[PDB]
Amino acid sequence: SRPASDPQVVEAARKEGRLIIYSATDQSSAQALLDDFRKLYPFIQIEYNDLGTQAIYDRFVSETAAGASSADLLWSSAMELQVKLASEGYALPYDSPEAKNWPANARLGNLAYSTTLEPAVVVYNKRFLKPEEVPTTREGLARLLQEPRMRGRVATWDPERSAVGFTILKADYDRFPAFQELARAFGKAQAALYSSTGAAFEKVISGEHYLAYGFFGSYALLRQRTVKDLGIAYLTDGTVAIQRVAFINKRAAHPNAAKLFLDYLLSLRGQNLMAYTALIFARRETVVGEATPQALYKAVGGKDKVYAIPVSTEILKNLDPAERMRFLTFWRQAVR
Ligand SMILES: O=S([O-])[O-]
Ligand SMILES: [Mn+2]
Repeated sequence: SRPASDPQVVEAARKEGRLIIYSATDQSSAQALLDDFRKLYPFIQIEYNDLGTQAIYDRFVSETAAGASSADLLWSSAMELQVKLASEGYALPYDSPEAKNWPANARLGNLAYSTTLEPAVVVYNKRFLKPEEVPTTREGLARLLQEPRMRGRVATWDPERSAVGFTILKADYDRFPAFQELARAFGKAQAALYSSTGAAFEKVISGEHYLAYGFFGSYALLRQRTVKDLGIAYLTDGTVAIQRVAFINKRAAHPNAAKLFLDYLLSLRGQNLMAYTALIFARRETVVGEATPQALYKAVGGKDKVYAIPVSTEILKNLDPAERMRFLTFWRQAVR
């Protein structure tokens, strides 16, 4: 039940009566959260803007620079872009009463918050690869992708075009040495490179591709409901998890509505609704559903096989020229 937002915030939110969100989260994934927020707080008109991760950063920066009305709350899997904004004066400092036991590495102090722990998984078409054929390690996937029969049948992110594709593949490269071998295997298999989870899943579902690497498990579980032939394989040699980052615009027209929504996302109710109905992999460990930390940990063989990218300024290294250059120079030569 009800998030522990202050009564004064709730009244103030009622005077605002509107809530502008910029979000990367596919609205079809996010809808159950909007619907459930509407029941808590029927008096808040929501404008959900489903936008690419890069478009959110560019939109917010230019709107802000012009004095324009922008969003009240920004929610996105592009973790570098969000931590940059939130560490540079775009964030309203708010100490959420629902985050008192958030680890220090899932919050930028009072400036920004992790709302999810979403694994980068393998999705495959069971009509072309049965489960016993899909390896669960970067080594195994590399050997599979040496098969001629797999040439043209693999998708992954374009880290040059998707800002969250950059987040995932950069974290894969920093933490798993076997990633390099796997990247070159993508070059051998003429891997096709995608700027959205949806584009890659359709191609996999159609059979144009047999296997997609590094897309959100959240989206793949939702799609599985409707597509029997869509398979999910979790990596047992190490799993990158993103934490979808939430902050309030310092210059929100409706800061208290943004506070309620943030508090909702962090609450036992939002996290449970995430795990059970939105099928978004929740941040809280005491959640019930398919999309949970406990179902991820079981799948990969323990919490210690998950590298959770922290909501920290440390990850801005990923935007420093020399760090950006080494990754993308590696990636372009590997993938060919
Ligand atoms: O591959 S399905 O069984 O998650
Ligand atoms: Mn999306």
